[PDB]
Amino acid sequence: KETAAAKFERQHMDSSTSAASSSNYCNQMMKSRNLTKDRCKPVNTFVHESLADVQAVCSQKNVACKNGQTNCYQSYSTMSITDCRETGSSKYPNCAYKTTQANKHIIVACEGNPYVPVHFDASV
Repeated sequence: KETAAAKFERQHMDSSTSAASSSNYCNQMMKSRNLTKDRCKPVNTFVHESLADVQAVCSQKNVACKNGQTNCYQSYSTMSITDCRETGSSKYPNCAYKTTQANKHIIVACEGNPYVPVHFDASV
């Protein structure tokens, strides 16, 4: 089993690039981060900022999560992100994704000591 913090890093962190490198970025990343193993994860966002900057969001703007939880936080600044979503021709195990680059605020749920992100809620 993964820790919640480690699962967040695997699913959502990509500090190795400033932005998605091509239209094939999501197909490659969803596969290599093991999000196409048991099924095609339908939707997933990657954040192209340092781990430190993303972890810092847990000390920023406290807001509600979409489900009503009170431990969500919105980044004060916008961040480079890539949205990955399954597209029409996608059929497990042949997963297919649309890559959309953007620059916006991220909202994450935080837990633990240290208090770190454990869920990606949305971007604004």
